[PDB]
Amino acid sequence: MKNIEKLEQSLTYEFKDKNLLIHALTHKSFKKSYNNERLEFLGDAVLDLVVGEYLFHKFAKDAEGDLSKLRAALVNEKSFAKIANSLNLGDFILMSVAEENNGGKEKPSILSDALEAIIGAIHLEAGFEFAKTIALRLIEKNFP
Amino acid sequence: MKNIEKLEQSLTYEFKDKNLLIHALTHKSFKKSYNNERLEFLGDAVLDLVVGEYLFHKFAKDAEGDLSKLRAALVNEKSFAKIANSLNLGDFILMSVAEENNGGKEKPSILSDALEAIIGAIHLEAGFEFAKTIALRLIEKNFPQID
Repeated sequence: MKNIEKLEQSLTYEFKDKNLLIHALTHKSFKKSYNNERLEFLGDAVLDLVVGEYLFHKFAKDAEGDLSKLRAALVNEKSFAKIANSLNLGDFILMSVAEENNGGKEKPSILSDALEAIIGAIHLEAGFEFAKTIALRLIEKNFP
Repeated sequence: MKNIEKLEQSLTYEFKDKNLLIHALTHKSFKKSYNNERLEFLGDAVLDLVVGEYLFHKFAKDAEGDLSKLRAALVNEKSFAKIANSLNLGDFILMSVAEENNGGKEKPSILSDALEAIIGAIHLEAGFEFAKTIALRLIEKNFPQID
């Protein structure tokens, strides 16, 4: 994949298995029996823990507060698509010609899914703590 | 608390800070401004990842399958209430006299929340991989798959 090195610089994480990252960037329309849906499923749960944990510590000395609402605001499709657009994910997602023609590169659900899949892939290769640091930095940079 | 050593052996984990386990075991009815609600919130998320990951690997070769639905089947109130009872958490949970008279020790939501807060406590004290090992062990012991 061309310019993939630039995605890695943006994340500050370089994959040991480049095919894992490619897997994460493969939209379901692209190739039969090979896509990011499962990595997205895992990534979603990783981010739920990254964000829930961050909120538990940051709002610890405050009995008032709905951490669930605070989390939902941070991990929803719109926020994740914004983070993904900051990484120019649209340029790296592999999808069919027809899906590109259908505006697949800016679909927030496609962008959001791919970000989640990248975080799940980092968790698999480097572990939760490493994925957490990468995710928290992306969140910080987009929602100071 | 009394018999706390029995719960630690059922869990196969000994807390460095005993007060954190007590906190996970403290129902919202017991003492003002001190309960296990935040730890339940944290543990629920820990459990979602532990089960999500277990499922990801288990069904890696099945193109067919709604992992989200299968996870819910594993982490719902009824499943956690069952794991909780295999730990006798009902004997350890701290709750007001009135709540205990209202059948609190057997309420599946109370049992479930306490389990989650405990897993959340472990994650906080020992890190995710450790919480994972404890959790996967508890799930396998209560719901062995076939195999």
